[PDB]
Amino acid sequence: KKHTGYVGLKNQGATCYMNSLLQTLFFTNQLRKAVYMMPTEGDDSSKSVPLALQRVFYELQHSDKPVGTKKLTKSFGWETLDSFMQHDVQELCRVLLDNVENKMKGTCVEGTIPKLFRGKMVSYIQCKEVDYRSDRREDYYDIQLSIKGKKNIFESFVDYVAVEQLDGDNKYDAGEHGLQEAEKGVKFLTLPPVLHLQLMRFMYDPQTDQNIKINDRFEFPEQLPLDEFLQKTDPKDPANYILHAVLVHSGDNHGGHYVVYLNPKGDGKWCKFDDDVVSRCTKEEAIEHNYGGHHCTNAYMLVYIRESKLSEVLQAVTDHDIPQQLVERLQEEKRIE
Amino acid sequence: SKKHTGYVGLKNQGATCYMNSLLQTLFFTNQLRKAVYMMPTEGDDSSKSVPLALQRVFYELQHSDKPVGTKKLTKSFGWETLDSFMQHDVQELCRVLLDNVENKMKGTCVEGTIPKLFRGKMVSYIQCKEVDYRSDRREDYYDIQLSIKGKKNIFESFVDYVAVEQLDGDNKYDAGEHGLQEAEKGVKFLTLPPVLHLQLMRFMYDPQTDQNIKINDRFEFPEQLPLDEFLQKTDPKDPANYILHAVLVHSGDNHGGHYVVYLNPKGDGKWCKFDDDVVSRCTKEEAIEHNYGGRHCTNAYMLVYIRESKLSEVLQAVTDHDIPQQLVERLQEEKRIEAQKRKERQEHHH
Ligand SMILES: C[C@H](CC(=O)N1CCC(O)(Cn2cnc(NCCN3CCCC3)cc2=O)CC1)c1ccccc1
Ligand SMILES: C[C@H](CC(=O)N1CCC(O)(Cn2cnc(NCCN3CCCC3)cc2=O)CC1)c1ccccc1
Repeated sequence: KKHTGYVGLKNQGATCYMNSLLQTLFFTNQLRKAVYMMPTEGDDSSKSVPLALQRVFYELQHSDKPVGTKKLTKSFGWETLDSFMQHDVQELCRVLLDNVENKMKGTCVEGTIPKLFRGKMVSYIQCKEVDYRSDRREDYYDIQLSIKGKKNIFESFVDYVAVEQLDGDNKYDAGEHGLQEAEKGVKFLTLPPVLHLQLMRFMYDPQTDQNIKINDRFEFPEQLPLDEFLQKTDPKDPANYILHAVLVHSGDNHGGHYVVYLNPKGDGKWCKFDDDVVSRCTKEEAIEHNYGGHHCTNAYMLVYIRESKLSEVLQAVTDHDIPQQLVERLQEEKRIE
Repeated sequence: SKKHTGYVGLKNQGATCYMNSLLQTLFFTNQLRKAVYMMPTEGDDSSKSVPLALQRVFYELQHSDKPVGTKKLTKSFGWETLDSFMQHDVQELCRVLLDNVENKMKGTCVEGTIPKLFRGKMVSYIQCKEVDYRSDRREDYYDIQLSIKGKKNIFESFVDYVAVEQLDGDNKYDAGEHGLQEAEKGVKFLTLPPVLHLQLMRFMYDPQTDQNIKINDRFEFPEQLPLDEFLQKTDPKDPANYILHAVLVHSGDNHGGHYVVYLNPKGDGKWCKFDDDVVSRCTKEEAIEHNYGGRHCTNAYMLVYIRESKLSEVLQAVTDHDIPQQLVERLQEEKRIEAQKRKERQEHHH
């Protein structure tokens, strides 16, 4: 890792978006710190996702060589192309974040995943004719944005919190209060320190009974203000977000080219992670070059960090953060391996 | 206010002398503070546990906007009167505190933090000149006591620290079955730790007045302290270059004098004066030269240096994530119980 200071993951033909996601998660320093601190001494090295994740993260930080993922893929049972083909990227993220979240429960680092990744939203129904609502709170770890017909992220959030009028034919059934003229919608209460946006390029096609990739132009900013999509905003902490990672795909199928762009320290110093090969690149290469347009190349997932949280999220990782139990277990594995 | 400097003070609660100064010093040893928050004080008594009590002080220092109290802390290690403080040099309290938490860290993810941060290695020797005999005693140290009497600066104290003493004449060395021998006695530094705690020995027994008195002679200490020359063997990759982190100061002639501490917590030459509740930004000159000394009785008695190669690890940033929710909930719980004791104690009395 001589040129950038960052090491690659081995090209695995069978794993598609995984390398891109693992880098993105590794560079979420506070998650990596939590993960290192997880107590995993009495686990099976084949089968535990936490332990496999510790290994990958450890090796990504310390190895001079491209890091392998086979024990990781083994641990969560996605050991073939087909597993990746049948899951959106956020579902893999959930497989990973969920395993480590619930292993952190009752530990010194409990509550770290939700503190980093969990925002809150309400799905509401509001009858305009009589005062009956149906406010429904709900946690989220990621947001799936519509890009079809949308110029940019801003327009996707507008659409995301757009008002559907429930009138005439499709009035809201209030059950005991009958049919009601209402408006349906979603409001954000909070946005987390680390904001995972998936761009919904893969859409079902009635004409061919299949998912197809939309390669249309869709713009995302380096700096993303989000106060206007919140219910109540905070004066001391505006929802101003900083672009941290761009997960990119070239082509129209799972055999295409998966890379990830990252500015790991949050300083606009961008790197391209193309499996084992990691190289410095321009902001333009990481950002505008991946807006897409009409086999070719665009973003399908973005990671933003809340600007007020950058120093927490991207806290430097120190030897303190890796317990010797962990250093030694991983040494002992390599001892046999 | 914490609003001026970003740092909060410790309450002035009776005469605990040098404690507040030492507490702030240890708090801004970030790596230590992180380890402390990590100690499994799950079912510790709050009145008895020094580890828990320290976690409370460090936590309140990191989050309180008001001055932080130390009464449960003083109670936990049993120093509740002026005499407890008068019968201990500053390093003795530090040892009590570091040893408690060092022991509480045993079998935890943060075991060996205390020695990693504070433990250096030395050898004291006696070599016979005329005969082939040598006693060597390897020892760990967590602090160093420097002689200032007739020393201009730290460099001179260190020279004197490793100076060879000729055992000849009347005070010959007893070499066992070699009889008395001309010997020479000395101390060698093998290693210098990442955090270097230097006490300046201004408090010395005075025969004529049969008491310890404070010596207020001028004694100079650098911002940047090179120590390679005092190592038995140097390291080409990691020279013993030190950075002044803190200057613990005293004003007056006895334990009822004034204790403050100067600290540039980030190790960036940006200094604040910590005077109990009142923390204020100050000049580098107020911190360093103005505490050289030389009735002027305001001067440094203890210095904290951090090795330059370790600075960013010792002073690594502390965030909310470095405090387990379990600890935060536990310290909230103690606050409620103490709030209730305020009411309970007042009902008995009124
Ligand atoms: C052909 C590849 C397949 C792929 O690796 N991935 C599938 C799509 C991907 O998950 C991003 N994304 C995530 N959730 C979406 N939700 C709506 C549609 N899905 C629901 C069921 C399956 C499709 C839609 C979407 O687009 C990224 C990984 C691709 C498609 C589109 C963009 C890039 C690459
Ligand atoms: C009057 C105060 C008392 C005080 O709070 N302290 C006593 C001395 C202090 O502990 C620093 N220091 C530490 N180990 C020393 N060792 C030799 C003398 N001691 C041996 C047993 C007791 C005296 C000598 C010394 O000087 C700092 C706190 C004072 C005296 C001198 C400088 C500053 C303040």
